[PDB]
Amino acid sequence: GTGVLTESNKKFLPFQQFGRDIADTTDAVRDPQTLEILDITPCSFGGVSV
Amino acid sequence: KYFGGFNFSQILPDPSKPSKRSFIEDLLFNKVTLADAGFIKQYGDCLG
Ligand SMILES: *[C@@H]1O[C@H](CO)[C@@H](O[C@@H]2O[C@H](CO)[C@@H](O[C@@H]3O[C@H](CO)[C@@H](O)[C@H](O)[C@@H]3O)[C@H](O)[C@H]2NC(C)=O)[C@H](O)[C@H]1NC(C)=O
Repeated sequence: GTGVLTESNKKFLPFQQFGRDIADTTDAVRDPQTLEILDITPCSFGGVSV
Repeated sequence: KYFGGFNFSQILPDPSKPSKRSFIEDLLFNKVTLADAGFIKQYGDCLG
């Protein structure tokens, strides 16, 4: 997926791997490497008016 | 602010507030804002 990865302060428990949100969107993930909790946020977008 | 002995102080605007609103209007807005929020239009800065 595409997004802006930034540091996270989620209090993940050791068994927990995948984060989630109100409506089935993974806003956090655990590295399959040296452990580090990381956030996921899509980059900027908007509409255009002329 | 003398009108035949009538008192309109609770509905006329007062310049002692940043929002030029009457007392009853402030009560109404406070009652409705239980779910109305005072957000900043939720810009792209929502990345906390
Ligand atoms: C028109 O009506 C308004 C209110 O409906 C009147 O204003 C009210 O005046 C009373 C007494 O002057 C205030 O009571 C006092 O308030 C102070 C606030 O510090 C308190 O320390 C005193 O112990 C006392 O309770 C009342 O607060 C005030 N209301 C408001 C909203 O300011 C006004 O006097 C009326 N017009 C005329 C010409 O009488």
